[PDB]
Amino acid sequence: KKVCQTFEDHFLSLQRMFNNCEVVLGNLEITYVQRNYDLSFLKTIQEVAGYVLIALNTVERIPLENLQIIRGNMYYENSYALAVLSNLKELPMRNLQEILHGAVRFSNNPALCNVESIQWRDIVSSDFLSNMSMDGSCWGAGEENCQKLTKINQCAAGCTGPRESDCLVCRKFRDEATCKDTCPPLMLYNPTTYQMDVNPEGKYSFGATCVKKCPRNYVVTDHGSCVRACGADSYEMEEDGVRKCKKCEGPCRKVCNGIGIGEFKDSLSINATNIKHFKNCTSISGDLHILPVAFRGDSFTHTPPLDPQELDILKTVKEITGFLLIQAWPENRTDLHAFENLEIIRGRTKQHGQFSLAVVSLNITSLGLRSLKEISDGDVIISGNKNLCYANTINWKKLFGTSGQKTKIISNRGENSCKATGQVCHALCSPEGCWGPEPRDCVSCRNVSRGRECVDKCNLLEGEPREFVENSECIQCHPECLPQAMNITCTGRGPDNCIQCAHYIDGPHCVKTCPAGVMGENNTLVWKYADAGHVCHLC
Amino acid sequence: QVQLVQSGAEVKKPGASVKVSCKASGYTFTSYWMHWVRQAPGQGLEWMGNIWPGSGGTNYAEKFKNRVTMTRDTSISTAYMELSRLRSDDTAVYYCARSGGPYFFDYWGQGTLVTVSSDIVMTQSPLSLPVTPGEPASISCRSSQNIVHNNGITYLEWYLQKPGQSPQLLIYKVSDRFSGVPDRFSGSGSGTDFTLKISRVEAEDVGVYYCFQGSHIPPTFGQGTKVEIK
Ligand SMILES: *[C@@H]1O[C@H](CO)[C@@H](O[C@@H]2O[C@H](CO)[C@@H](O)[C@H](O)[C@H]2NC(C)=O)[C@H](O)[C@H]1NC(C)=O
Ligand SMILES: *[C@@H]1O[C@H](CO)[C@@H](O[C@@H]2O[C@H](CO)[C@@H](O)[C@H](O)[C@H]2NC(C)=O)[C@H](O)[C@H]1NC(C)=O
Ligand SMILES: *[C@@H]1O[C@H](CO)[C@@H](O)[C@H](O)[C@H]1NC(C)=O
Ligand SMILES: *[C@@H]1O[C@H](CO)[C@@H](O)[C@H](O)[C@H]1NC(C)=O
Repeated sequence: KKVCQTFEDHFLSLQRMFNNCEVVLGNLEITYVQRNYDLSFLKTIQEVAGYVLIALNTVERIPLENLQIIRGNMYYENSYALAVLSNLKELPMRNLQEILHGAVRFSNNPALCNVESIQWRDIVSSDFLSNMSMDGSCWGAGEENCQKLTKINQCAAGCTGPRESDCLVCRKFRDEATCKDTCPPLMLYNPTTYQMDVNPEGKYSFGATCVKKCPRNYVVTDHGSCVRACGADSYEMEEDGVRKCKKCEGPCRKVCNGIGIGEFKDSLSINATNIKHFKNCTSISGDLHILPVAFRGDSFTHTPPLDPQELDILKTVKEITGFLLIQAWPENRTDLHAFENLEIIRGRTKQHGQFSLAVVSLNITSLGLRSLKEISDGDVIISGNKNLCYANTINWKKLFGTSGQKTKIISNRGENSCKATGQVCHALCSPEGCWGPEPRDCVSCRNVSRGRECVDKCNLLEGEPREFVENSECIQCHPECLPQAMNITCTGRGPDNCIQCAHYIDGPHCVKTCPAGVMGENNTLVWKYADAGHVCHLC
Repeated sequence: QVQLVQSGAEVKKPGASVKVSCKASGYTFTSYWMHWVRQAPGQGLEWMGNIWPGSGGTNYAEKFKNRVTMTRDTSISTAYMELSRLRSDDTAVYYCARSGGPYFFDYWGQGTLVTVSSDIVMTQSPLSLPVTPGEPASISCRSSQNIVHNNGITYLEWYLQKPGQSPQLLIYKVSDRFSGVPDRFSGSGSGTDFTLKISRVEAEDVGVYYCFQGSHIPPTFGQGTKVEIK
């Protein structure tokens, strides 16, 4: 079945996006059509995965006879699957025998005849709370077009035999011919591996049907369905032959243009008009300039002064293909907290064709560039910061990628005074360096690291989350693994890398509960119980 | 303190080129626009283009776009204005102003008189209005279009060019008065009509008042009312 996602211009676009459609994955909306211009533009539609909004239609007849069912995945306003209103004389939705979710709204239709007598009881399903059908079973057009009553368990409209393999429209999904409650799972449990495994017979979900792979440009989501595009919290990534909607690692890639190229080609800095154009933005394409004109304001460019609280918009930036110039910062902030998440400064286009990181003449105590790890092309100049203390500690040669890069840290707070005022980084910090006064602002640390912050040592013997050390880092092991005082509660990651499990253990993997009711091999559910030794045994 | 110094005392010939400097001191010269404004005799102040010393990105007026070149000297903190193909009407007084944040041309250069010889129209309803010391005066100004900028801030300004000195900002906004000027001046108006109301005319108040707009691409001044004592 083919699928789809001035008044003259409206009809053309509508007919274009609906002439070949047979199953609509979205909402069928026929609105604003002029007199005597509809001519079999949409007659083959048999399924709408959403709501059917036929509003303000001057045409005498909107053909929708084949329409078998409206899914109701969306609504017009609320619980509104069929929205026929303010139109239209003949609307023969004869095949319409089911509206899973939503109700039909009848309003402002004086010309609509032969539809007030329709049996909406057989179509609308359990959504009568908002059924204002107020504007003999026959949709119209004399005979032939009748309501074909059938209602007044996976077949929605009707049945053509007492078999699930033969029905008009499946209530939930249709693998290839039989009506299934859900699509074959993509993960299959195998008692031999005591865990989940990719299921070959498992098929992705394509709207109201199950497909081994989704054709055209569709992206499989986490729950097995392949929607048209990945969500806001997900990104498109193609591992195997089909791309999948992998979850974004926090704020994922949103490449915007920086200062010098694009809409900010003639802009000088990130002033108030610039701010908000960098919201939830990562991997700036261009340079990032923060000049005094931003906070002072500019009259010639007609830009109000940038209030310092809007500088947190740049907290999303994790890469800058150009350079970072901070010639002005709010004086009430002791560090560049807007660039704490910045990780790479490619420097492709550097200040004066030289500096890619330039913190100049600021009133900040620390740099606050904890996540900064790579400065590829340009060098670094941190000067004029009369209150900058933890600046020379960082081994800049580690971040640099090109051997020719240098660093011009000069005229900041003296190191002698820096250590005299008690402003020396934490002892939990490898000589590699420190970005600030706390272990969070540490390039590297003496023994371990719990994320950005690094403690004295992992919870190998005592601790609340009971970390286990690996590659000089604290990893909180599976919660299932109970704390162990004699040795280390957990050898490694996963529920199969600890000596003692607080909850039951399925084979080698400690689990909250033994696997019960999960789909297993040969399309058979598997259930497991627990013995006195907390081991999960197959039933 | 901020102090902008121009070369001054320039005399040229028609068809020649003149270049004047602006030694800007007391502040970071690269953090502020360096506007250039001309005051031809018989006419009010006329904007002729600016420059951003931090990057050298200059803007221009349509009457000087193909005729004037402005370049900055970052190391010595001095902006320049080169006017070529001088005509008979090019004789004027050239000021190197300095754009602020809520206002325009906070500080002005003393002025360079280049005497050479062989757009939202802002018009002030009065012209050379005489008053008596003590009696309140009122200078109205009419704009050709609505100068309320899209951002919601109208860049209406009143400049008092006292005899022998450069223009000085009095009302930095439609009504917001500048720092260092008395409460006597009180700008007023909205939309298209703007009037400046002096509550008490004093001896020092004599001078030419120019209603200025900066909300359009070319900033334009008004003809100027020569307020004088009766
Ligand atoms: C403030 O940012 C805006 C852009 O957001 C800059 O305004 C641009 O200015 C150039 C000329 O300098 C014009 O060609 C663009 O059309 C303007 N863009 C917009 C959106 O108005 C402005 O320069 C910035 N101000 C400072 C002081 O950097
Ligand atoms: C510039 O930074 C300094 C410190 O680097 C600020 O001085 C601090 O002001 C805070 C205000 O809460 C005091 O608690 C500190 O004791 C001060 N520290 C020092 C070392 O003097 C100074 O105020 C900043 N300048 C501003 C905000 O204009
Ligand atoms: C940016 O993305 C975040 C993600 O949480 C969202 O909440 C926010 O509204 C977005 N901002 C804009 C301006 O689109
Ligand atoms: C590990 O921690 C101990 C105790 O705090 C400390 O003395 C030692 O220096 C650390 N190891 C390294 C390699 O720095």
